[PDB]
Amino acid sequence: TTKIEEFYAQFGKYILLVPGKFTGTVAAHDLSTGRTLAWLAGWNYGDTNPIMHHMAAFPSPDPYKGFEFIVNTQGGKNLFIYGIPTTVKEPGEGFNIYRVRYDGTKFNLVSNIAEKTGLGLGVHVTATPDGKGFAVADGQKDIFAEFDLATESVRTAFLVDWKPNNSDLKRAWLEGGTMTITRLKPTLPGGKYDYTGTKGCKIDWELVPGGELFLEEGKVTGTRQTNVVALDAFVYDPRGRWGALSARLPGVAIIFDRQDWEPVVALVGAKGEPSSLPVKKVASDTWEIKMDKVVTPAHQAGFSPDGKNFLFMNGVRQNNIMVWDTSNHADPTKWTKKAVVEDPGWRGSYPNTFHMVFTPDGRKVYVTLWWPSPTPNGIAVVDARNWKLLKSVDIGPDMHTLAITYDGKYVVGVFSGYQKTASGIVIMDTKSDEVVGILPSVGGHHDCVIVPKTVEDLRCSRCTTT
Amino acid sequence: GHMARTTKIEEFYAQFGKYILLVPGKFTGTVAAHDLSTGRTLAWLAGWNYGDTNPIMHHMAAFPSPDPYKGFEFIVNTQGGKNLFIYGIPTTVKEPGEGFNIYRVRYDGTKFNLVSNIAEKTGLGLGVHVTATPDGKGFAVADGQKDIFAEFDLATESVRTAFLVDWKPNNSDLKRAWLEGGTMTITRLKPTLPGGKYDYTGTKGCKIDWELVPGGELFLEEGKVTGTRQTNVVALDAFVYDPRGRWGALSARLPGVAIIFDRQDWEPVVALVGAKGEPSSLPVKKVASDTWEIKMDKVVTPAHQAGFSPDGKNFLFMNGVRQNNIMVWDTSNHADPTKWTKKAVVEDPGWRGSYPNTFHMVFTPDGRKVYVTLWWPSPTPNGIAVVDARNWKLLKSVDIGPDMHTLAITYDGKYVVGVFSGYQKTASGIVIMDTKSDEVVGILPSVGGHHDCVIVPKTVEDLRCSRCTTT
Ligand SMILES: N#C[Se-]
Ligand SMILES: [Cu+2]
Ligand SMILES: [Cu+2]
Ligand SMILES: [Cu+2]
Ligand SMILES: [Cu+2]
Ligand SMILES: [Cu+2]
Ligand SMILES: [Cu+2]
Ligand SMILES: [Cu+2]
Ligand code: NA
Ligand SMILES: [Se]
Repeated sequence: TTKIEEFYAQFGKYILLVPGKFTGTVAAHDLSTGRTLAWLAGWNYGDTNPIMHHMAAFPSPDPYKGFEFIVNTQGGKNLFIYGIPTTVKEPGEGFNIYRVRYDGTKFNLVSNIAEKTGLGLGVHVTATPDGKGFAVADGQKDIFAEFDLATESVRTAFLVDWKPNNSDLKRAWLEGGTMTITRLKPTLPGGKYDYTGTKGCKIDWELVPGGELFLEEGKVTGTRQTNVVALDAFVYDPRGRWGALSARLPGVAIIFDRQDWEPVVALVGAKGEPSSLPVKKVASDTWEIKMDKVVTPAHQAGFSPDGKNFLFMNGVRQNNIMVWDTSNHADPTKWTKKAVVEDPGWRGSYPNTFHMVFTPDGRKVYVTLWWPSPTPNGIAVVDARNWKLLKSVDIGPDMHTLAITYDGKYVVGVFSGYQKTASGIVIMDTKSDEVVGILPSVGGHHDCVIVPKTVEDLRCSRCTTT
Repeated sequence: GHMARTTKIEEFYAQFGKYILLVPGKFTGTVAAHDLSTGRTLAWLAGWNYGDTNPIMHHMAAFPSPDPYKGFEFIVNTQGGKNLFIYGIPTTVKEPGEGFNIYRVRYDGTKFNLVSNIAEKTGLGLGVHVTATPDGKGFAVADGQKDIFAEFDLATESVRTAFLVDWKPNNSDLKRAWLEGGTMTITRLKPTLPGGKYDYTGTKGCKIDWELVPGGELFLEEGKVTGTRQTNVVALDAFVYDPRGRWGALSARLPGVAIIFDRQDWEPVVALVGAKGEPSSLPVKKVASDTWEIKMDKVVTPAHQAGFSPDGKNFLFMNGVRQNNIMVWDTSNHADPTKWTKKAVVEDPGWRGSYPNTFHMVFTPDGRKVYVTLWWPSPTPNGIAVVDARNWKLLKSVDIGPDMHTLAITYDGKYVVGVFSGYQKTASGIVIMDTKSDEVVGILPSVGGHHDCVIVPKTVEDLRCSRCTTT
């Protein structure tokens, strides 16, 4: 009695790319036909702990004929944080960064940029606005780098360290401290860094949502637990020049000048705190930020497509969407707080607002509402002119990332079952803000992207927000 | 006017009723259950998370559950060793994991739980077809590198019987080792290790270093498959069950024979010979208390997929490559399989080349139609043949996509659900066909290399058209 053709025909020709987290795979699906075009399983290549984590794809003149993307993995004890009763004793080290190319037929594993450069980074991957480079951060090592895609080389890498005012773990961020940013230099032959695999870790796994409390309460193992800032992502100003490096635990977004590779200002997420803190150069490769206190952690961070707003989602101790007027492209030290999105139903850690996507016209922003089991996770729909919550919709357990078709007609999200229960791809019509359907997905995905065609598409892909 | 309005998927899924589709992923290393009523994947498990470093998740069968949404159980097995190297994935792994695990998995209404590894306990590492017994209380696994099969008790996870099958070729030259006939020996095995354990863990016992891939039976003849006992292979595939009980048929790809076993005294009783123009059957000769022989003057063609119809009165065996057809026997004589005779053969002019191979199947519960996949190597689209299972006449053939494997059917008979698998590298999907109109109603995405799929049954009557009666 009913065929699926009319459901798929509504979407136009877009390709959804997903990593699978504990499944270990990456896959591209054709939204016009329902077919999985291609997939790749990391363990087939001898990666024994292929926790396929974050990714971003580059503009392709015709994604159907071919496209390329970066996907990274985590490793070590990250295998142990989702309650899977595995007896594995010595997990694969992980922290790979894979370049993958779809050739119209299959995926090709082109290179391991982590092996090539020495930097093993496991958290967010983002494409630069020109589609010619990409960044990866890691929140266990607190390093990030920007890479040149053509030469697979490091343009810059930085370490970020916390020196707490109070050495007591419970009080290590609340009572403030000094954040030190160091521009790194390779230490090994051939210009290679020494951070492959688990090397450089301050803590033995990435913090989960609300994890900051777990860290403070001594539930996370590691050799440098009070020196962690939990770098998350380096998201890009669509107008060029600037990138914002999110630091979860101090709740700061450090803005970098990508032309001379120095930090220029620190935005402070918490409501009631100043717009920003100055960055002080104290040696030729070293800068500091002094914080008397840290009111709350923050996590999701991103620019609107026009680059004139920057968002940072405060979580745990405060719970809201902080908005800065970044319309002055010349000078980020003048970026200032302009609005905060709040709701009576949003307090403390959950929901955690931890991924977003804007409409291409910048009218609305869709934001994930994450909770631990068993509260239903969903999508919040925010008016992004007036900065007000419009609507919330329940989807399924453990909601992760949101992408948008480049015509702005459909949001496409993924939920991931905490790596063990229900999972799926969800598609929401941006006119009605109603779910039109869910497709099956064998994935624990913490990411998803729609393969972009132009640099303009990146403005609402994995470049400007995570 | 092509984009006049939004469409919701609800009506599409509502038509299927409450059925749960399970799939293994071959090179993806996963198993997953999908709720056809909502589109949601209820749960999945990735073998590598548990320390299985070569989880080639190959075949599975599920047991009847009074409410699959609240819980069910299934068996899925794996291959291992150099099987990782045979689908053109350019991995540089040097020493792949041993594999050949047989995992018992239970869905608890929320997640899958790995309950046990039957292969570790019994010492039988077997990596080809898994089939549920008709009572839903046991299962069989066969392996086509080691040429062994066993039936297991589910409750005790113990081995009820295991047999080796070996080939002694009349002509010792690989190229003619089957064509010119030979003797097949069937041996009832006895465990050799303490704890009543067999000595066939991992790759141990393999005659060839990797499986004969779909369509690839004759690669061994051509010198393309390495191994220590190359010309002694029969490539056992499946033990499929008579739904009337007592009998099971053991398929042996390279001799193109199905050996009928009596499950009540564990002895083979007759060998059905697949090839068109050859006799319906050959006798089995007992030559020692634990040993039987079948003698063949020639082997005309290999064969692969096999099954009984739901009523048990027809048995099908698919000849492939040197002939592509569906061979059908009249099995209506439940008392004596030595009287089972060929009664029809489905052929088609479009099937005269090397490919397509008539491949996996599923019958309608009422027995009136059987659906049979049509396999080809890249790049020809694979499809589904709709066969009239009363007159034994091809009715229709529909193109689906690359590397089509198994078919399942909702148990009210209304939809066939199949999987295609991209040769572990290109397009993959779940395909759903309406059995009233025999049209494809849609494809859903699938991250899978699946060579199997089942819909979780509620009763032993449902097993008559699940992974029990046919592959
Ligand atoms: N039997 C198989 Se693919
Ligand atoms: Cu993040
Ligand atoms: Cu996420
Ligand atoms: Cu994540
Ligand atoms: Cu139109
Ligand atoms: Cu088979
Ligand atoms: Cu198959
Ligand atoms: Cu197979
Ligand atoms: Na190491
Ligand atoms: Se995430």
